[PDB]
Amino acid sequence: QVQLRESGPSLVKPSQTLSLTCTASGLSLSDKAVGWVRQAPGKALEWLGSIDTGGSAGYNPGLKSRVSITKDNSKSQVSLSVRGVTTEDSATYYCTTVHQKTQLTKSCPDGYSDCYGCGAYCPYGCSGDDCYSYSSYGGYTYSSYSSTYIYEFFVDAWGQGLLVTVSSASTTAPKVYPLSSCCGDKSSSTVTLGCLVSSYMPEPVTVTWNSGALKSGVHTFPAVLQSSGLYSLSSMVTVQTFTCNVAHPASSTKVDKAVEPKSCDGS
Amino acid sequence: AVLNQPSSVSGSLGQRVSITCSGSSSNVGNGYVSWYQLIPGSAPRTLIYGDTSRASGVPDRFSGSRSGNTATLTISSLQAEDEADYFCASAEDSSSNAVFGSGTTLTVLGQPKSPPSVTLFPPSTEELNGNKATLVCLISDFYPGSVTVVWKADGSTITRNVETTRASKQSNSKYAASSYLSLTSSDWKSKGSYSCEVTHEGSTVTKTVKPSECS
Repeated sequence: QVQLRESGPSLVKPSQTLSLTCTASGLSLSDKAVGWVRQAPGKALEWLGSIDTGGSAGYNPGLKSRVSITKDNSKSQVSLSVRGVTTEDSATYYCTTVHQKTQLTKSCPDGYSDCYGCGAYCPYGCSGDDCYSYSSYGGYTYSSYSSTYIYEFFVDAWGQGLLVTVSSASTTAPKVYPLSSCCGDKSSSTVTLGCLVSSYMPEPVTVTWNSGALKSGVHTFPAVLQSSGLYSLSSMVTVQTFTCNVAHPASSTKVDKAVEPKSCDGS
Repeated sequence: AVLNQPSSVSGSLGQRVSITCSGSSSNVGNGYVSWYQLIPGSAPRTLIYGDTSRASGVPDRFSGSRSGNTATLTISSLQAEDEADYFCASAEDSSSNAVFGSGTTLTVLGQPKSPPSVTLFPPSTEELNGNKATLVCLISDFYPGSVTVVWKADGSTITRNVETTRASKQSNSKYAASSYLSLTSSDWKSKGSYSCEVTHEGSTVTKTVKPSECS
């Protein structure tokens, strides 16, 4: 089993150094390096580097001058540093476990077949060597295996990822307003409640209901962006108490907002 | 530096599709190629490693193969949840120097039409205390993923201070969106009714709130 979790600031200023931390845990960590992969908004996945059990770090050649990857085994953490960041470095950053291995591979030389897979046509000399070839000029010739290195790579496990925005602009924490249907609304046995997370920047925010205990019937929507430069999103529940938990990491703000259906009482 | 994939590919529900990854002798020609699936708003999932080996928990409908400097991912018996971005990857020269493919967006054709579900929320008493009113239209469960939104008050169409999201992928591989009408407190109370009209594949779904009866 594997557990990978990224931590670090969601907002970094240009020319500063982006620093992230991955807390890794699990028996499936062994035999694997811990790597960092990022994906900018419209771009493909981009490899940053990794550090292996041997304690050595390898990097994407295009980013080696700006990237540094270390590990703290006393904390079971692996760190990522990106110096002199620009808006090009705004991305979602993934902590990963990585398989990397150079493997010696034996194959028959050009034009030769394997003496193990010739069925009933194997020449008698196959008993002395690995491969064989035939030409009507010189008949059967023989040869040993050629040796080549095969470089194996694949990401095994992925973390949830963490969004980092490179910008010189400041933050704005959101206001949380309750969402409840009008009193003059045509009624049903289903109640729709929600939370309006209003006028924040930058992304992201997360929403849970009743500290995660309530999940079925919960639908959280991606944010809209206004002319002011501020984001807004809403989360609704369809069905007790109802508290929406809003977190805005860039401003270090968490908000708990209890939501009630409209009393329609005169109260 | 890049492994060339087609930008987008489409396939029919219940049929097969193939995504290609073409490179050179240094990467794909090396003979160890991996594939990954990325559903938006979800952690990437490894599907294939070493050309043909399927990662744990990946069904046999997914299949990897390679011929020279071009690897292909093949998905059979396509389902709605296979809609995602697919990336190939390979090592080049070094085993700690990875190159990723440019990515391919997969669309699964032939799924049933689904009308949108609409909920219209009025502004809260707390917000109106600040002399501002945000009407919130929440739109969920529509395929294909494209809707046009229209706001009306007392029969007249409103274009001012309307901001609508693009459709985004839900957990059930359907689409969701939202629209916001920003008003002053006096604008909110000055009309008999507001409406959010969501049109999808030529059909319109409407919800309506009445300020004076909202309490």
